[PDB]
Amino acid sequence: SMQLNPESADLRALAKHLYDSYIKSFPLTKAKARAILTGKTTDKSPFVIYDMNSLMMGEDKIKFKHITPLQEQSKEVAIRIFQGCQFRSVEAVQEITEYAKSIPGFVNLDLNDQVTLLKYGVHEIIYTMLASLMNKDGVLISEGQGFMTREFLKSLRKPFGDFMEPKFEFAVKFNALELDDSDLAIFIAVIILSGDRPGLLNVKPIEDIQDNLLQALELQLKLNHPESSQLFAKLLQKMTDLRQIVTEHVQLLQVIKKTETDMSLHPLLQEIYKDLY
Ligand SMILES: Cc1cccc(Nc2cc(Cl)nc(SCC(=O)O)n2)c1C
Ligand SMILES: Cc1cccc(Nc2cc(Cl)nc(SCC(=O)O)n2)c1C
Repeated sequence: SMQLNPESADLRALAKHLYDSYIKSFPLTKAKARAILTGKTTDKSPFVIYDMNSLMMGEDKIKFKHITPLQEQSKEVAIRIFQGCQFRSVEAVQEITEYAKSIPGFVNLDLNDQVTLLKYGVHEIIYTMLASLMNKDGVLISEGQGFMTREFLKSLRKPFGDFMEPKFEFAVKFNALELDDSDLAIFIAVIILSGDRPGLLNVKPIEDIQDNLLQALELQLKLNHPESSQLFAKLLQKMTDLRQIVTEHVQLLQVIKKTETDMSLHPLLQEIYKDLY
């Protein structure tokens, strides 16, 4: 029963606002990532980390632009990589917080509700957007300057061997839906504005902003994806798949925390993981 009415013109306005915010908040878009991954970019090729030699040439070659002290550099490779991944996760939180602030209504929520949403949301968003940086062979790192191979990550000693494999498995299947940035901007807004995160004070306001975002998503997918009538339903099942991947990630992080008692976990990520339980 799709129609051009004042309601649909607004859902199109909401969609455009989210996209523009998204472009402002995330320097590496899916559009840019795909261009690099396929070679079609006019940018210089990323440096490829496929083994321990290229890892060390790459750590010399790639502009990571956040000093590792002479304490972490002393660390073995698997922990060095994990700590890099940790630093990038914290950045992604920063980027995602900025984006969620652009979501109409978000800032007018109670500041503690704004904090809860992000704390239980960010990791679902990180795995969503991580898929944009992944193909079957590997993942773009350091903002598209680098490419680390799936098999090189699998070669790391236990339990560092497994931490990315599930996100690759989620990505290959998510990426087959062929979402673009304009789709992802609404999909991400929907996730962040989840009413059923524990310890929110004001639930109905968040649900009201969401059901709106969801209508905008459904209209967007119908306009943007004539090839599927199933795509909205499939994306709702992805939202459920993502909570599981986050559950299984925490399991892994405990096995790390309680057998690698040496190594540092970023206190902000410790803050987030506290109550995923
Ligand atoms: C702070 C710093 C500087 C230079 C190299 C590294 N180690 C690495 C190595 C690799 Cl292959 N990947 C990373 S983080 C990857 C990412 O940016 O997603 N970090 C680190 C942890
Ligand atoms: C965008 C990007 C690229 C490469 C790595 C990461 N961070 C990840 C990805 C995965 Cl599969 N696992 C981790 S372990 C660190 C953590 O979130 O505790 N951190 C991120 C967020």
